[PDB]
Amino acid sequence: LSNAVAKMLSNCPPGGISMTVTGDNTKWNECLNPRIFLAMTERITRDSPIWFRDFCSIAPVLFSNKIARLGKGFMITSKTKRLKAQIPCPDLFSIP
Amino acid sequence: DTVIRTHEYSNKGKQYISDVTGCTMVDPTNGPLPEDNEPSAYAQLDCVLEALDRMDEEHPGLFQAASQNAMETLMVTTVDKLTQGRQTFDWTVCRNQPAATALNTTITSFRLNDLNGADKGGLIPFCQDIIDSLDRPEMTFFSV
Amino acid sequence: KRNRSILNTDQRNMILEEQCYAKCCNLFEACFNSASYRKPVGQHSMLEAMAHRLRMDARLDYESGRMSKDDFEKAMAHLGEI
Amino acid sequence: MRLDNATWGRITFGPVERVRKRVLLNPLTKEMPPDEASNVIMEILFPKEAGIPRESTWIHRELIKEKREKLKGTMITPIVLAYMLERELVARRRFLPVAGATSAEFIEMLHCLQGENWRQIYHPGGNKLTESR
Amino acid sequence: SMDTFITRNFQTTIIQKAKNTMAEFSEDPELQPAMLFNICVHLEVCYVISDMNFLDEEGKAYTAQNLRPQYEVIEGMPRTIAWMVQRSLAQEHGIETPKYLADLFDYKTKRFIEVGITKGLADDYFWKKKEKLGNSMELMIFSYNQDYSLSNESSLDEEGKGRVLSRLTELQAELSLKNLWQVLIGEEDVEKGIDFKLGQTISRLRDISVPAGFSNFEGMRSYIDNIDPKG
RNA sequence: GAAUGCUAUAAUAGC
RNA sequence: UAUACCUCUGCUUCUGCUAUU
RNA sequence: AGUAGUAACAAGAG
Ligand SMILES: [Mg+2]
Repeated sequence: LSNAVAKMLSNCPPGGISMTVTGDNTKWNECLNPRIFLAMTERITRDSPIWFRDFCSIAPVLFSNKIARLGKGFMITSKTKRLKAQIPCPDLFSIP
Repeated sequence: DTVIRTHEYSNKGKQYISDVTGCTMVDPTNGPLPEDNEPSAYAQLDCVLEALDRMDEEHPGLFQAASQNAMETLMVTTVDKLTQGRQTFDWTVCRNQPAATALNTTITSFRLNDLNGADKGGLIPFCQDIIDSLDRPEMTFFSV
Repeated sequence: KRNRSILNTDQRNMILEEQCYAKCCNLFEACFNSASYRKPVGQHSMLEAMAHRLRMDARLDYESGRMSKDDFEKAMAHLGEI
Repeated sequence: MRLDNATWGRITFGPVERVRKRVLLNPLTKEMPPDEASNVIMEILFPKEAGIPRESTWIHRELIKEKREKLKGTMITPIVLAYMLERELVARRRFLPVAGATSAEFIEMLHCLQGENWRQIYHPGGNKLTESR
Repeated sequence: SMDTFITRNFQTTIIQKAKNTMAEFSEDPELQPAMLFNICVHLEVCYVISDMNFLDEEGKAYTAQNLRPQYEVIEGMPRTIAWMVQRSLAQEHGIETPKYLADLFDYKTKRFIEVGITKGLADDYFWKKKEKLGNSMELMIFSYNQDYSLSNESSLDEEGKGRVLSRLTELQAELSLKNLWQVLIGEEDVEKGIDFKLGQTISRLRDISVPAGFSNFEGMRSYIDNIDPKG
C-alpha cells in the first residue's frame, strides 16, 4: 500500500488535483449474487479443461440454491406466572 | 433480518419456484437498474464480463496462469484438507461439529450409500461422491 | 481437564467413539513413530500396514537376537490370527 | 550465547527510515526447502519410515550422522527432537521493518536495534559469515 | 478380451494385489489389461520362487508348523509398506538401500533380487537393467521362449528353475489357445484423463442457477465463452 | 551483488 | 411416586470464512 | 431486584 500510494501520488498531472476516497461498501454480502460468481469462474477458467470449468462452477451453483437455517428460535414468557419457553424455528407460525 | 434484507434488495428481480428443493428462488441479475441509492443487487452480466475482459487485457494470461495452479493444486489436495475448519454443519445430526468429525460422519455415511471415493485419498474423487450423493433416491446414515 | 458438561447429556456416547479411534491411532503411532511428525500416506488398510511392520519387526528382532524362539513363536502365532 | 557474548555501543536519537523487507528470523544450521528438510529429519529420527531414498539423503550425510551422533543418548520425545531440528533447518522468513541490519543474528534482536526515532549499536557473539561481511 | 482370461488363470490374491499396484500408479485395470497381465505374471513368478523355500533355526534352506521363509516378496505389497520392508532389511543386516524398489530379498544370501519378464531376449534385457542398478540387486531375468539369465551367484536350484519355465510356457500356450496372445503383443498407450462428470441432480441445480435471459447452463457457458460485451 | 514463500489454540482486520 | 438435606455439571445453550502464517 | 440492552442470566440436569 505504501508503494502503491507513492506511485499513484507522483503520477498525478502537474496543476491537477489527486483525491483519495476513504471508502466502505454497504450490504456487501446481501447484494453480491452467486450467479455473478458463477459467471466469474466460467470467464476465468475459459482455457481450462472442461472438468475443471465444471468443478469450479459447482460452489457458486450450491450458493445460488443454498438454504439458511434460522438458529435457535424465539423465547416466549409470562411475567405473572414466571414461565419461559423456547419456540423452535419449525414451530414459529404455531402461535398467532 | 439478513434473509429479509437479501430479498429486499432483489425483490424487483425474477422470482420463481425451484423444481429441485421446492424453495422460493429470487434472481436479481440482469434485472431493472436502480431508480434510487437504496442498496441494489441488480448487477448486469455484460458489465461484470466487460470489467473482467479489461482486467484480463491489463493482466495478460493471469486467468489461465491461476486456473492452471489452482487445478494442479486440486489434483495434489487430499481429503484431510477439510479437517482444518473449526465448527462445520453436520447434516447427519443437523448440529455444528468439529470439521474433522463432520467429515468422518460424512465418510462413514457415504460408505453405507456405496460411495468409497473418499478411500482413494484425493479430494477430487471425494468431491465426485458429494455431487453423486444428490442423485441417491434415499440417503442412509448411522445414529447411535 | 476436559469440560464434562457432556457427561450429563446423551452425547456421552461420543466419548466411547473417540476413546476407540484414540486406541486405533495411539497403537498405529507405536508401530510408526513418524506418524506423529509427518502425515502417513496409503489407500491400504491401517491393520494391513500395522500387521506387515510388526511381522518384519518380529522377524528382524528374532534373527538379530533381540527376541527369543518362545517369544517369536507367540509373535508369528498371534500375527497368524490376523 | 549470542546475546551473552555480545557488545553494546551507544544509543543515537534522530530520524530512522525503516523499510519493510522479507528477512530470516532465526539463524539456521543449514538451509533447505521444507520438503528436503523433512526428508533429512526422517533419516535422523525415523530411518525405517523414510520412504524413497532421495539425492538430498547423500548431500547432508555429514549433518544426518553429526545430529544422529549428538541426539543419540537422550530421553526427550522424538516429536520434540523433530520440531527442534525443523526449527534449525526450515527457514522462518517474514516481512519486517529493518534499517541497515538483515543478518538473522541481528534480526533476532531487531526490537533492541532501532525505532523510528532512535538507533542502538549492537555486536552479537559467536561467528559472522564472510559472505555477509 | 483379457478381463475374462485373468479370472480363470490367476487366483483372486494375484488379481487384486496387482490391481492395487495398478491403482497406486493411478491407471485403470480394465482400460489397460496388458499392463495388468505384466504385473500379474511379475507377481506370480515371484511367489513361486518363495512358495516352499523355508529356513530352519540353524540357518539352512529346505523345502516344506514353521512360519519363517527364505525369501521376502516385496512386489505386490503397497509402496509405503514395501519401502518400510526394504529399508528395515537394509539397515538391520547393514547394507545401503537401493534407490529403486526391489522385487525379492534372500535372507540367507543377504542381498536384494530384481525380477524381470521380457517379450524378446532374456540375455539382452539383463544388460538393459544393469545400467540403473549396476551391483545393487542380483538380477534374475526370464522370458517366454524358454531362456533364463541369472547372476553369477544364483541361489535358484535346478528343480526350482523348471517350475518358473513350466508356468511361463503353460500360460503363453493358454493365451495362444484362446487367441488372446495377440492382445498383449500390440502396443497399448493411453493418458488417464482426470474426468469429473456431473450427475443429473447437480446438473439441474446448475441450470436453475443462471442469470435472467438464459434457458440452461450450456447457453450461459457459450455466451461467456463466445460473445464480446464491450460498450 | 538478488533472492529462497508460506501456512497455530492467541490477537487484529473485513465480511 | 420414591431414593434426593442425594448425585453429576460451570465454553459443548448451534461461535463461521479470508488474511496476517 | 439487579445486571443488562433489540435478548438473555438471576443455576441446569438425573
Ligand atoms: Mg461494509
